[PDB]
Amino acid sequence: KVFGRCELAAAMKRHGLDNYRGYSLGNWVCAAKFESNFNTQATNRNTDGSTDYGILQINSRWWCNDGRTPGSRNLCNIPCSALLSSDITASVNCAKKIVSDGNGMNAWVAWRNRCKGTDVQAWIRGCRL
Ligand SMILES: [Cl-]
Ligand SMILES: [Rb+]
Repeated sequence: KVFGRCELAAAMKRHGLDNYRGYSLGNWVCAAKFESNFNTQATNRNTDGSTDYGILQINSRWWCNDGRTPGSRNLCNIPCSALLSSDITASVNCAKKIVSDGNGMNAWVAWRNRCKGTDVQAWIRGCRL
């Protein structure tokens, strides 16, 4: 599923991400935009052999199981394929664990590099939330 901007913001809010660990909704929308372009089916292989999955590009070394990643811990206890669903619950549940791991949203390098410190509220501007 390719979400619309406000559509995703509403779905993230509906799943308790707005202000989760102090990160406003715009932060999450901005991270999704640059990680996946709002496409739940996005997958990207890393140099280390792990793969990133879904709207927030969750990795298969630490977080989900894809059966082909050496040293996988599967800390979200899910198959990585669950992170590609049109329903974002699994991605949101796991992102909550990731953002709680100690480094906040810096866990998403694209968030650090493209969203952190910017006017992230613009990502939810206009939306009926
Ligand atoms: Cl933080
Ligand atoms: Rb596990």
